Amino acid sequence: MGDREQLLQRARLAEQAERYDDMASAMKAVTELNEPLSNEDRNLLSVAYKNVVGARRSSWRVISSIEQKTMADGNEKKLEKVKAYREKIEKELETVCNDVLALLDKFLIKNCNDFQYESKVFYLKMKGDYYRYLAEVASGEKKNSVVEASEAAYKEAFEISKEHMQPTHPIRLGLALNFSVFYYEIQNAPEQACLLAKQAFDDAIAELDTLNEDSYKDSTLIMQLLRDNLTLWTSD
Amino acid sequence: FMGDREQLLQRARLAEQAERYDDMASAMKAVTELNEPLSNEDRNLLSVAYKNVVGARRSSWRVISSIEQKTMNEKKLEKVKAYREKIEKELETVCNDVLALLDKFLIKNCNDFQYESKVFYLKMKGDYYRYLAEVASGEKKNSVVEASEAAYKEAFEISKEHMQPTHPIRLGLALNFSVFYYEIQNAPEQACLLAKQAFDDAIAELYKDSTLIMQLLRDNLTLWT
Amino acid sequence: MGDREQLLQRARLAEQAERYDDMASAMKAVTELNEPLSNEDRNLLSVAYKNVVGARRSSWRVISSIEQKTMANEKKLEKVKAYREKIEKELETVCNDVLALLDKFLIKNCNDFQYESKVFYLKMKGDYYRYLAEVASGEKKNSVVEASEAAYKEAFEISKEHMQPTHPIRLGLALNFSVFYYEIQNAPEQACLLAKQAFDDAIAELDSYKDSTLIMQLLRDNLTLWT
Amino acid sequence: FMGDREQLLQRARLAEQAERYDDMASAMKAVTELNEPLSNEDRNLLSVAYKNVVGARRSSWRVISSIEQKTMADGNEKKLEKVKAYREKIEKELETVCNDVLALLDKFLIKNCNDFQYESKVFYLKMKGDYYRYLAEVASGEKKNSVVEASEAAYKEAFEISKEHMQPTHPIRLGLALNFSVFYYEIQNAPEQACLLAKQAFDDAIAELDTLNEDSYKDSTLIMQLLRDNLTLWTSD
Amino acid sequence: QGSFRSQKMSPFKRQLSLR
Amino acid sequence: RGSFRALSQKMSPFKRQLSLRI
Repeated sequence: MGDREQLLQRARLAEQAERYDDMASAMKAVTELNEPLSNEDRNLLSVAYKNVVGARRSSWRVISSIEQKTMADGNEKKLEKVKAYREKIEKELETVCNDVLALLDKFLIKNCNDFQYESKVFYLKMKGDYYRYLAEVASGEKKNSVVEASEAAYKEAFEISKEHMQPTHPIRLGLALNFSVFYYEIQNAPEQACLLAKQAFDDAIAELDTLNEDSYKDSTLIMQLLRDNLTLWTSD
Repeated sequence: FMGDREQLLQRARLAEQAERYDDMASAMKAVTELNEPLSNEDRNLLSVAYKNVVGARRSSWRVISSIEQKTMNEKKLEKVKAYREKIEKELETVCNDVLALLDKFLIKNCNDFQYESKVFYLKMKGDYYRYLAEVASGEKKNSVVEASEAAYKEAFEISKEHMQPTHPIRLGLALNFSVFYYEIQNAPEQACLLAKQAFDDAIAELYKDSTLIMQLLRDNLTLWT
Repeated sequence: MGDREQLLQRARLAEQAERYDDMASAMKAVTELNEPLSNEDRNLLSVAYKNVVGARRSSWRVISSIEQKTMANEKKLEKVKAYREKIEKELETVCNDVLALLDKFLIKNCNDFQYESKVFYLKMKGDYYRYLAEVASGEKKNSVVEASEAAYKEAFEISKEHMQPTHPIRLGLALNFSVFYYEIQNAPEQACLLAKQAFDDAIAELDSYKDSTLIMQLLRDNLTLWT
Repeated sequence: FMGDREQLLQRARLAEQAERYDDMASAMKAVTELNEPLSNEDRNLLSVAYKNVVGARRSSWRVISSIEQKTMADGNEKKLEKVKAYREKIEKELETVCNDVLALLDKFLIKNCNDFQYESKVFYLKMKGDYYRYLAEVASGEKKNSVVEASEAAYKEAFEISKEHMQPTHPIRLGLALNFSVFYYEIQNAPEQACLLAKQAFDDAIAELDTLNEDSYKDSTLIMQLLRDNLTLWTSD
Repeated sequence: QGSFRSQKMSPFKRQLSLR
Repeated sequence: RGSFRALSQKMSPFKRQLSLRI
């Protein structure tokens, strides 16, 4: 019927067709109607941009790896062409990230009240994520800026999640995971990263026995990822 | 390596490695439009790029058209239909770009002695008309079905004259030509007889890249019976 | 130099060489970078596509004119028709490329305060739907006619709220919009009333002079011609 | 019923009216490859089509080459690379147009002339001189010397046949003397040879001009005025 | 430049739309 | 190996394609 439901139908059709730029364009339009998102709406927004930015991040890593190998060989003429393509992909990646960040700051985080803890944590975790993707491709003072913005967002998300969410909550577990990944991959702080991931895993597993079947599947999937990272990270 | 050709070729190889097939295809389109022959490597770049671009639209089109089959809200159905047609229009533009390339440059510039190029490009023409036929209706459908079969038919005649039955290009053409009969023409017997003769003629003459295609012929035939 | 600078440099060279298909292809690629066009870049994109579509428009008029007088050999007429269709499909591809650019990037990325860009791009959208309407027939014609008029109508409303009647873009829009009514809609009274009101609104408020007066003279020539 | 050859001629005449000269040239190329001779009208359609196609490339090449020279003098190395790439793109199109025409001349048009087909022969040998001359305009060094020698040899044979078998007023003979003198002046930088040829052709024609009818006179004098203008420009410059 | 070089009534055609 | 990253896109690579692959 209505216009918002029309945009949401577009977003789920696009998801089913694996047309994530269409999906992200639709969820962006939903957000800019300045009405809050339900739990399912937030997930459609997250799935859409995760896929759009993830395609760009994958492409960027491949071409940047080719760029480093071209520079080592000193093929200056080929390096200039690889660099131009890497920068093309990079600008797409940064625009996707800034689109998301604008939605979070102008709408989603902005319109949360202080008692919508799940919304706040969800949006602040996502702000941490998209600043972290910006950090992955930045260097120098540009990198330090988005790194500080990522950590600040993650930190506030985690304090709210600790104070208002059970250790088993998938969103709080997903935030601990991504925050520990931030420390390990972005900050090169393995001890901080392991300390965080291990605290999150131990806090969740003690209360896991109290979940219904469906809630247990969600939490354990994320806890297994925490456990895998901890094993990989301590082995170096 | 500063000219347009090497610039574009380098862009398409990078786009390949990055799985950015729209970039890849746009680069290969530009290469083709320089009006110079494609080597076998260049020809494979052009084919890989467009196969992937069209394959994403085809796969999206099947999903939505199937959701459109579930039709029991007028306003909800119309938006599914409108989305399916949006994808359809993307797919048509891709196919028509390919076919324009084949007709304006690739098939045209083939010399009489480049039978491999001719068979490969005419097969490609049958394929992309076949992709148009998968979504076309009415009189438009009849026109692209006829164009597909005529391209396939010509490539097959050249390949029957100048390639061994074991040649992968000719086996790949027989396979796709038989898919055209089965899927587009609803002609299962005619499809099975063509797949059968091709596998038969090849197994008579039995570089193991030919065996992989022969297995696909046999798979299709086992399925189609 | 990145892709953007390579493409922009190619299109300026193509312009100087009068190779407008190269020019358009480069400007299309620039637009697809999903970054705003400056005023110079906007004019490059417009010049390129105006020239490309204009060659097809001019060729189409010639062959259609031959097709008209051809009614007089069924086989000779058939080849004339097929050639005009060939040209027609080239023209439609060019118009649809432009329209896709305007809808996917140029109009979309306009910020609410960039009224100049908005008017210019929606006017452009009205223009290329009007070029499709020049050759379309039947139901397809109805669709592009209404799409043309809706684009023009929106650009004119924004131009009325945010531009002086002496602004060249607003006057250029009024001129093309009046041509839409006269040539596409066969509505000369509505066409003359629009051209007349815009010349009048401008002359009521008349270096910048030479720019607006040039277009006002075109409004008056059409009105002199249409009445 | 309209046969296949006439359908190609119809395509090229429609392409001409629509100013779609790539389409025209493609149709005339196909007519030639039927391996049947071209009439007077057919030759003119062939010549008009390729003159416009190669002429568009030549004009673009001169503009971008001039921008390339200016970019190089300013030492803007990064811009010069981009200009050079475009000039070379246009150059290759130009050369392919020229090579296509020359292939048609060598494989079909000149090859199938009999020895008494003097007008056909002169027309085709002149056009081979013209298209080798266009290749010479964009070449340097040994590559240039090769096409320059091919151009001169083609023009020379054309002119010997024209002198032996065509009246000095004949527009094809006049057109050949004109383009041959332009070859000497712009390609060989031989002003004196150029003026000698152009002036001999003008004088030989003007003495017999009074014997033409009104149509034939207009065709000849148009070309004779061009000889005259070049003679003036060349003697002054 | 110096070599041998009716629809050239084109420059007299009046365009209705913006140039 | 590692941030939070599955639909019936799991049952995709099982699909049967009738035509030629590359």
